[PDB]
Amino acid sequence: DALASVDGNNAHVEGSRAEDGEMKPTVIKSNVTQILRKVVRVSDTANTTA
Amino acid sequence: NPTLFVSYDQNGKKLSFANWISVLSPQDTPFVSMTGKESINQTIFSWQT
Repeated sequence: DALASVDGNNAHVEGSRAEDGEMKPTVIKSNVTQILRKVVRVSDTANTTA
Repeated sequence: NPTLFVSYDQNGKKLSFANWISVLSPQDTPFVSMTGKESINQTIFSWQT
């Protein structure tokens, strides 16, 4: 998905007091597959001509 | 490439033709074909009775 933004200012006062990190882990993308057949149907009398 | 097998699958047909001609009325004359012909070079022929 992405990395963590810069959030602009990054000052500090000797102490974090975070919320167990702002990891925001990766997002899972998925995709599906389809089928392609293209059927064919011929007669038997049309399979012997010149 | 068999695709349709109806009319155009096998092109280059013989058109339902055969190599033999049928004369519906009999027009042969076995008489002459049986009676063999003989050659004559000169023109002073002569036969005896």
